[PDB]
Amino acid sequence: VEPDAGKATWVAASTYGTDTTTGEEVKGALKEIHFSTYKLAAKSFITDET
Amino acid sequence: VEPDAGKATWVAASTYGTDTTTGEEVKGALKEIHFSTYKLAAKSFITDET
Repeated sequence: VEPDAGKATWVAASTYGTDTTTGEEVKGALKEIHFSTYKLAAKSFITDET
Repeated sequence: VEPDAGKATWVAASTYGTDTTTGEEVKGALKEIHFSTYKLAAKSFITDET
C-alpha cells in the first residue's frame, strides 16, 4: 500500500540556472500489510449403543 | 497345548463408551509337553559244556 503527500517547496523566483529545490521526498517507499489465518475446529462422537 | 479360561469382564453399567478398561484374556499360552523315552536290555549266555 502506497503513501500520499508529498510536499513541494515553493521558490521565491530571484534565481535562474535550475536551481530547483524539491522538498527532498522519498522516491519509492511502500508499506506491506500482512494477513494471517486461524482455524476453528470441533469434534463430536457417537457411542455404539444409542 | 492350550490352557483354559480366558474370561471376559462385563461393563460396569455406566462405562459404555471409550472409556477403555474392558479387561483382556490370557496373554501367555501354549504350554509345552515333552515325551521322554527309556530303554532296557537283557542277555543270557549258554556254553557247550552244559
